[PDB]
Amino acid sequence: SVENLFDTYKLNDTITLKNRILMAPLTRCMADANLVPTDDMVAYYARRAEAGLIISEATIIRPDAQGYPNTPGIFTQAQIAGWRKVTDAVHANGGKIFVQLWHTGRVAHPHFFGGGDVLAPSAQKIEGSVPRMRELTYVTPKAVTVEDIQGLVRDYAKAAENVIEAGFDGVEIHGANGYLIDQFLHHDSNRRTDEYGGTPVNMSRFALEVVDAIIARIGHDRTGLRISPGAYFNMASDSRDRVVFDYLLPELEKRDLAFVHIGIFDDSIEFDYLGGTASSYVRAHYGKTLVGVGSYSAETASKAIAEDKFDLIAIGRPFIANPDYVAKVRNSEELVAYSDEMLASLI
Ligand SMILES: Cc1cc2nc3c(=O)[nH]c(=O)nc-3n(C[C@H](O)[C@H](O)[C@H](O)COP(=O)(O)O)c2cc1C
Ligand SMILES: Cc1ccc(O)cc1
Ligand SMILES: Cc1ccc(O)cc1
Ligand SMILES: Cc1ccc(O)cc1
Ligand SMILES: Cc1ccc(O)cc1
Ligand SMILES: Cc1ccc(O)cc1
Ligand SMILES: Cc1ccc(O)cc1
Repeated sequence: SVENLFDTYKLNDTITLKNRILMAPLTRCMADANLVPTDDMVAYYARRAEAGLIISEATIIRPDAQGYPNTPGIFTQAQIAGWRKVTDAVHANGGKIFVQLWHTGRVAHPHFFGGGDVLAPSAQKIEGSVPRMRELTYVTPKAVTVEDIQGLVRDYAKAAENVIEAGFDGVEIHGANGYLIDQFLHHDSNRRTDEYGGTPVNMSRFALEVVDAIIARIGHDRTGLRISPGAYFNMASDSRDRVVFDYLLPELEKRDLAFVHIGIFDDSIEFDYLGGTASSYVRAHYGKTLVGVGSYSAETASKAIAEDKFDLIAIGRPFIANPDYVAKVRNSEELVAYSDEMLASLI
């Protein structure tokens, strides 16, 4: 039985979720070429509004954030208007939705923004090329200056202000999976020797500046953050990264966020440097609402939540395979298994 998944969950004084099930953020690359959400995306999200909370696909904050084709933005008026169609439709169906705000950092590709500079904490190139694209080889990033950093914080904040007009309930800051914010938090990507590098305090500075700037625009109750304390998504591991997160997590607790959300693919994996699973590490170092994710079934998520391992469950691949995920779980019905072939269709 997975009855506890259907518990009402009060995130805070501003937001109460009708159940504990989140739709995980899932990049689909189906926006129009000007990165405006389509009416097909409106339908896609609307039919998943039985989720207690939808986290949108990663949504870019400005042009040099783009690393994959046709990923939506939220920096133009047209993009804002497209998103407002999405959020209105979700709300009309009794749902709630946060936008996931993205900058890909060194994982951006200049093909998408007219040959400009790829930006990152340090000039450390990742291996390879953009998935499902013809020969878009990753390039050496420019190490951002302090002025670049100030502009990036400004642009995260502006994107968050835009979320109000776009009608979202809030923002999940994409601090995970080796993208820009996560690049500051890990030693592979952050080799800086200024006030943004070296020490746990310095390496956490960019993340906390973005969190605080966004809180200043939309409030702590409407602000969540995804993190990846481990590596292994466009990120080489480093035994020193854990102490960054040991510092960051209590600092985040001070902000009384809507939630912290782990960004991994299989939470059954034990990470050497975290002394165990990602969720158990975060749970040991962070005492507020926590969203677990990664290869959970409704049954294993329910048990984890009953065991106080985390509070909310994000479901990704099954939500692609099963738009009616929540109803099927509610009715104890068979779920279709996900396959990558499903990514070709937006349903
Ligand atoms: C096709 C695909 C796209 C994804 N896009 C995002 C994304 O935009 N932002 C994000 O933080 N995670 C992204 N993820 C990670 C998922 O949010 C989730 O953490 C992962 O799929 C594990 O959960 P699951 O086992 O329930 O699918 C993506 C995963 C997949 C498979
Ligand atoms: C779903 C997807 C994600 C990335 C990409 O480059 C292409 C397709
Ligand atoms: C002007 C300036 C400010 C900070 C810094 O780290 C370098 C230069
Ligand atoms: C993000 C947001 C949405 C509504 C609102 O009233 C304030 C902020
Ligand atoms: C394709 C993708 C995009 C973002 C992310 O965090 C994970 C996977
Ligand atoms: C009044 C208010 C409440 C929540 C919030 O995020 C912003 C403003
Ligand atoms: C990043 C990714 C994409 C597809 C997939 O099936 C797993 C992981």
